Amino acid sequence: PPSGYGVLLATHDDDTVDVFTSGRKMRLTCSPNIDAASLKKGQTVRLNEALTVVEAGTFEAVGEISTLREILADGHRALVVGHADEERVVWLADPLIPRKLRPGDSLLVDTKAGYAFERIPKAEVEDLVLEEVPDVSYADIGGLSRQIEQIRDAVELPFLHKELYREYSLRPPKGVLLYGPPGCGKTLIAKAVANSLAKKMAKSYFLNIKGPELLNKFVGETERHIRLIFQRAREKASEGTPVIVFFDEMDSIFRTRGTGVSSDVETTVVPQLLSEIDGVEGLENVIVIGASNREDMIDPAILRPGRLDVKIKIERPDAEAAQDIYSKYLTEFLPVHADDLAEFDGDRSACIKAMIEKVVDRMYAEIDDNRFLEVTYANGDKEVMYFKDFNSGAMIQNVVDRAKKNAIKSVLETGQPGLRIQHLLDSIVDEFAENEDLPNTTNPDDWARISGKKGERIVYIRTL
Amino acid sequence: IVFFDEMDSIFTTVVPQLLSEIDGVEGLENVIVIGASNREDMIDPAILRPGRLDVKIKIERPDAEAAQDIYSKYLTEFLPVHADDLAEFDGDRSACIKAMIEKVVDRMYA
Amino acid sequence: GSMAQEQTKRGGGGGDD
Ligand SMILES: Nc1ncnc2c1ncn2[C@@H]1O[C@H](COP(=O)(O)OP(=O)(O)OP(=O)(O)O)[C@@H](O)[C@H]1O
Ligand SMILES: [Mg+2]
Repeated sequence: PPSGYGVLLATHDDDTVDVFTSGRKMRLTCSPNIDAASLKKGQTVRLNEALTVVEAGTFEAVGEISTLREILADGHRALVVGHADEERVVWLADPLIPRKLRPGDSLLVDTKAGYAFERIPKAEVEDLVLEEVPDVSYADIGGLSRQIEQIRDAVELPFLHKELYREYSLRPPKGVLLYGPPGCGKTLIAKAVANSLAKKMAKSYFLNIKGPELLNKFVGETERHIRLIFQRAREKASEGTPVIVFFDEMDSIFRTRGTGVSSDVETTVVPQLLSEIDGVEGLENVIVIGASNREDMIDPAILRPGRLDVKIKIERPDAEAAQDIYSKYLTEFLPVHADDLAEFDGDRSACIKAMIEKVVDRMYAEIDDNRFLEVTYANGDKEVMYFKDFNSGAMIQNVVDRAKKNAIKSVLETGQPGLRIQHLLDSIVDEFAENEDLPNTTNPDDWARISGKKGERIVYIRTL
Repeated sequence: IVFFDEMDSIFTTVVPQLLSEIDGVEGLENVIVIGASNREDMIDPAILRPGRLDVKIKIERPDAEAAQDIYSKYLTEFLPVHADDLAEFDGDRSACIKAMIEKVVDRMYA
Repeated sequence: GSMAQEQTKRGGGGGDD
């Protein structure tokens, strides 16, 4: 009745097998009950006192774990490194030969037997490269309908009907570059398109990496971090599912490879990324999306057509876009003043729409009550730049938050559960009482661009 | 409570990273970020923008009475008292301590 | 504003059989 266990090594044409047991390799014969053809390398085999294989089960689930270094060209062996940097050339079991194993993978091995059984997932490597689930939708973004259409055309359509593209032999876009004034909603568009692609498939994966997080004190770490990020992206996309990689605040890292900063390591970081996008090895289902409020500071090598070929310019919202944003951030469920509710006879939607219209009319006006800045150009002409030329979406959010805070103060002072239009009207002028980083030093680059649009160089900036 | 001390020494720089971390921790409303700085002028107004660090509290010193209150907190009634000084207050330890605190505070702010 | 290169210092370690 008692029976031992052993590790199968290989099969022979003589209907004989090799079994590792008790630290020794032996030549055995399979029992007539079992079929020698069904045997697989590394499979546990049940032995007996007569040293005959009678049954083969699954693979061993316990033992040491080693880091994979390389796969030998023969395709049946792998070089791995032990815990104490001891290097072993171990056999690969049948399950090892998802995606093919890469260097750095952890394998369950037993040194005495010398076989690699199972690839053991590691939580640390998964945590190193974050993959969150975006929740922002196209509804949350207003006033950028044409930009949403463009990003749908450059991302959604190639994967909706990719068979049509293959029939037309069209290559799906490989890079999208969002640029514009700060606070205009660069990250929201990327999050929305990622969420839409995630819902569209019926599976995708999204990688978000920030700018400063790719900076290290030593030399040679940012490049290997980028290499690991792109290796993860390739691993995820090898199954055929599209993968989106988003670089946030590309202005800070990998600037112009020329003069740029007088003391920076940038000259050795941008080419690596270039080699990760265009090179002898070409990624297949990876889309790189970059967002930077300073498009002129980005490396022209990155901006070359073929890498980040799609270029979208976000612009500051106008009056209609401001109304759209206010409608997005003001819902029917929001409490309103009882007087307005009585005036609208319970038509809450009409009340909030009218309040939004009044607010956006107040914000966009040439009256000297909404003066923001005084600009003197090279010709010497003084022009009053009002809020109309600096109505960013984040500014609208701050206005709404301040108005809601004023409403909280009013309801805690009086007790009536409502929101007054005068609250938002006062918040409009109280928004610029505190700095919103819109004003800057003598000659900012944004104001230089605005002057280039105007045609006369801006020389004097005065707070009003 | 995450407290930052002597933040006037600092503030293209580390400010965007701090702002990003503050925005990330904004979801955790239980965590309270408290910053201290003796020079409000040198502090970059970007952190003072509406939103994250909206509440600002100004503190000062010692209104003399607080120094007395501080002396009462430090020089409690359990400290030894000289018999000669007790002779001036018929052995009332609390009254003697209060009078001594008043005297020392008055002399210090003289 | 400068980069560094690391030199390792091996720590003592010994096992039996
Ligand atoms: N349609 C819209 N257009 C612009 N901004 C919007 C819109 N809807 C919401 N916002 C607000 O704009 C803010 C900024 O959005 P987003 O993160 O996409 O840009 P950003 O990266 O913060 O801009 P910056 O590059 O200046 O940091 C968000 O907090 C959001 O509340
Ligand atoms: Mg952003």
